[PDB]
Formats: sequence, C-alpha cells, structure tokens
Amino acid sequence: DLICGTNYCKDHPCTSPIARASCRSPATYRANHSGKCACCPACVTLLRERAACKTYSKEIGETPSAVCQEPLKCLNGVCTKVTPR
Repeated sequence: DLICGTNYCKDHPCTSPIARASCRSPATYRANHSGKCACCPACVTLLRERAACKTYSKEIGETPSAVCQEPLKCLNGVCTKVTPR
C-alpha cells in the first residue's frame, strides 16, 4: 500500500502514456487511471450495478480498465451501490 501523495507521479511519471486521441468509444479517456497511484492515462470501460468487476486499487497498482460506473464501487467482486452512513 504505497501512499499516493500529490507529487507521487512527478517521481513516478507515466513511461508510455496513451494519447486522449487514441480511445475509441464506448471506451473513454481518463487522464489518471492505470499503474501504481494511477499515474497513467487509460481508455476505460464502465460497468453497471451488480455486474462483475475486478478489484481496483491505485494504492496497490491493481488498475483494471473496466471499472464500476461512479459512484458504484467494486465490492465482493460486484459493482455495488454504496451509500455512506
């Protein structure tokens, strides 16, 4: 679990970043998605509630391009409606 301080990616820059111009819909560009602390851009796919998902943790470097559609979270391997409190 490698703390992702505001300047982490300055020390660990994206080495082979994709361009925004390269993502093809329905996939969409995100400036900070892939790699440890999400230093790399990605063309991402969004998943619906209940759909299966792989764990996403940038703190950990586990950064699948297919992610739950915000504010859904991947819990127990399923895109889950979390409502805080």
